[PDB]
Amino acid sequence: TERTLVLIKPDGIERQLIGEIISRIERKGLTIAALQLRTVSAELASQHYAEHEGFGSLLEFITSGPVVAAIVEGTNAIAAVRQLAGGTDPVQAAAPGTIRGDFALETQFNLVHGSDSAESAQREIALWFPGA
Amino acid sequence: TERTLVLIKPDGIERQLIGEIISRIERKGLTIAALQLRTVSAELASQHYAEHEFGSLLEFITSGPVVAAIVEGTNAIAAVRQLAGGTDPVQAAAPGTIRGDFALETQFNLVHGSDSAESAQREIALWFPGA
Amino acid sequence: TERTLVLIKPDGIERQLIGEIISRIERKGLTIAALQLRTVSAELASQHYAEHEGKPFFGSLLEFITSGPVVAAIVEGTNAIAAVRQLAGGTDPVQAAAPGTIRGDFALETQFNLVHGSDSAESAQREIALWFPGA
Amino acid sequence: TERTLVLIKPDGIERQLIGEIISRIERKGLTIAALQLRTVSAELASQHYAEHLLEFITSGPVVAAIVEGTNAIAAVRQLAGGTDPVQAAAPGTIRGDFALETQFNLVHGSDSAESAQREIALWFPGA
Amino acid sequence: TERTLVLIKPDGIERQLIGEIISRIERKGLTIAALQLRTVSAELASQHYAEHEGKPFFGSLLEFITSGPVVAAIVEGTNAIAAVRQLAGGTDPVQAAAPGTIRGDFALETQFNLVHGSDSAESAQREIALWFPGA
Amino acid sequence: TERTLVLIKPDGIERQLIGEIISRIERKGLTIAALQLRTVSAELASQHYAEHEGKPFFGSLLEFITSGPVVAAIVEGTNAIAAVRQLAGGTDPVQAAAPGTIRGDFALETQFNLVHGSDSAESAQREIALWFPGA
Repeated sequence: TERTLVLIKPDGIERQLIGEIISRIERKGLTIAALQLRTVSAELASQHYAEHEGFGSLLEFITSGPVVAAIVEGTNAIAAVRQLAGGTDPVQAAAPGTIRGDFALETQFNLVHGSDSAESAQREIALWFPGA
Repeated sequence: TERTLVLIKPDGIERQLIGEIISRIERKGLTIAALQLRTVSAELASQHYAEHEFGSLLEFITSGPVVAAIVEGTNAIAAVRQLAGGTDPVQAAAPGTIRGDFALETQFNLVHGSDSAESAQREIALWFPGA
Repeated sequence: TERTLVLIKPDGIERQLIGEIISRIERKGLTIAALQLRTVSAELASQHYAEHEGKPFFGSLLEFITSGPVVAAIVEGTNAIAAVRQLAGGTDPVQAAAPGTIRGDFALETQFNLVHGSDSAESAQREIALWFPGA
Repeated sequence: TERTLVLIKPDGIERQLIGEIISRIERKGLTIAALQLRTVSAELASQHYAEHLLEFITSGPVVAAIVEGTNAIAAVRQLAGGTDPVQAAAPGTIRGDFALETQFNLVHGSDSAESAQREIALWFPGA
Repeated sequence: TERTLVLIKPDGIERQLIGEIISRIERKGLTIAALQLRTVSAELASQHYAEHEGKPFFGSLLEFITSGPVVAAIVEGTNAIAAVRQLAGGTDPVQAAAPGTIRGDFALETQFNLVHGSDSAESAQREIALWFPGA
Repeated sequence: TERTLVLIKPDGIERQLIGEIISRIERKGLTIAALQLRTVSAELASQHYAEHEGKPFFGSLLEFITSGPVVAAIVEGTNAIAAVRQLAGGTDPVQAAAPGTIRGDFALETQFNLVHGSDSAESAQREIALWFPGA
């Protein structure tokens, strides 16, 4: 079954939105296959954002506090999670009714991430949940 | 007053979304003029999906109970379509709609609202003759 | 499997709480086995409320339930009868109904308390036979 | 910090949507800097409506608020949705979720920094 | 019609619960007759809390209510006073307040218990005259 | 600060209530200090439920907790232990749990009652040491 990696970033945790974000995923019909609150090392951090090198503040913010990582599974999971999350700019791009559209104001603090493609999902799941 | 037919499909019932879907209709300012849980016969299925003349739609609509409703209010036809969302829950339906919030694939997209005044008249006459 | 009768009274409909009430039943883990919006005749009203004929509030009960459409449902599941009574809350929405129940969250007066669920196995059998005679 | 004026119109109050609208503003991460239920005079109404109504805003009480936060002006417009609740407003907005027609579309937020300044001075002079 | 005073305390505001609390009141079927976000003066804090004069936590109550803005409201409707008390929950959010109440759902300690509703007809009349003189 | 162990049981996961449960904890004002979806070994189950060993329903508790994944969490905050027990509701979801609690709102039978919170300071310390031995 199709799987994607979801991260609730440190701002999502600080705003007490862990449950809200997971609920939205569940009500969409997707399942949580793996789930863990964790701290992010600079090492893990630079690997996650490797496709950004040419980027430096994403390493810093993702390490500023705990995140929640999840494997999300179900039909069309990758695109479904992107749809739920919304566009990168929470006010200019993200649609009302999305996580970013309902809950966020700025790109730098946009709460969540979902893998952007089958290839990204594969890489990110291997990085965050190696052995899954 | 303007009226439309709403169908909560078998997947909507199986996923315990009857209340959620009706609430969204009510909160939009529309009223429930008629409402019934029922089984769907083969002949009714083909009349409902006459424009789509297809085998999967007919097969699925008869696989379990559905909830049929007449929904009434200003701009009710277009309002129900807005609430339900586009046909593909992921590719077309907007976030904030029934399909966009709750569904993953077209074959299992939970709900139907009449697409036009002509369709509403036909579908209401079909599902609630005498209404 | 255990079944009970649920009625959404005319005030429940007028206040656009049909969905909210059905959602609470569904989230509790119960299933909707039958469901219909309908008008209540005096004959139906008098039978449904027969156990109250000797009570001073009997009259108003009959006309209120006939004042507008209601939604009737068969609700099914483990402990369905007690579970529905728990969800609905006590008769007086402020003095008896707990916070978190339908009456506790949405209502103010006994005469406008939104919903009814059968009060026992015996009442459930009776009320289901009355409202849904082929069920 | 950026601020904007929010009005919950008489239909918003009549439909018991005060809390729902405030919550949506709060969940977005914006703060309520000022808040007041009041009646609207014709002289006030006419000031509020000059660029663009006058009959409805005076038909019942409204709730006025100052809403503050990063990108507050555009964020409130996004939350509220387009003017026509069915033709323009997105699902997920206040108008898209709760309204049917333009004349009864529940809520208003300032449309620009200039409008916000003018409207706040009008509804909350001294703020 | 029956009227009561509701205060959303500074912690209610700081935790972005203004909308949540007002929604709970509205869905109960009550109406918001007056509503104002405001700062609280020392003289006002003492008057509001007059009946707590002999309690060891008297100062603390006053010091907290002045620490930030509050929302005051006049809430109106049938059984409004008791209904608001029901919605709000008991004073200790964990030991007393029922689940499904504002305090039960959202708060952990008495000193930060989010909201207040008048506790009687006499209290509502005094508190309304205090917070909204002319209402 | 006070910490407690929370378990979302296999029925809680199967019914897609992970988010709902975590949300109720967060809105109460409590923080999630640790969180993990995991499978439960027989050795773990017998240790977790050791106090029930003499009870008729002991076997059934053990079987069910190993029947599918669970979510384990450390929950932290003022009065966290009592607060979580309040949020969860009494053991029997219909006979004991209050409306407005996780069990009262979402469950029907004791055997499928969705969630667990440590019942005391002693139990919380033991349960945390068991489920999260580095915390």
